[PDB]
Amino acid sequence: NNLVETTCKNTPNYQLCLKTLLSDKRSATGDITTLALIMVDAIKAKANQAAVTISKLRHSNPPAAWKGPLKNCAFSYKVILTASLPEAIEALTKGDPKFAEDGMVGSSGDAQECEEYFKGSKSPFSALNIAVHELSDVGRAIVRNLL
Repeated sequence: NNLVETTCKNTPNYQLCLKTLLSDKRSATGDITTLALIMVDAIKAKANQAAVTISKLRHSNPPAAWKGPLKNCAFSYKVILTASLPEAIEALTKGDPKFAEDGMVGSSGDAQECEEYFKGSKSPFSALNIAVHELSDVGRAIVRNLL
């Protein structure tokens, strides 16, 4: 809790970081690596939600103009889920945290990339892309403590 408060103060979104870390039993005892791992899991949950939302849209007779955006968003979230976040978990757990930082930079940029495909028009899961981006930037800040 005092570790959590200190850690969260040194992120771009204090209350988001607080709610996320304190949602997980592991924070009430976990060290800073543990806090990073909790944040990775939060990003993971939102990325899985986005991946499924994209599949639903793509199978629901979407507007023709969303064909490219949605295909590239699906690719974006597949990178996050199969590469960026598994890389961060492994690196935090048993390796070099620099690679977890890379993973968070990746997921932050990939969620932003997906959102920006809908520029000029309605973005159908905007809040979700924003959530993944903001949580990634919080995680990046947390992991920076280990570097």
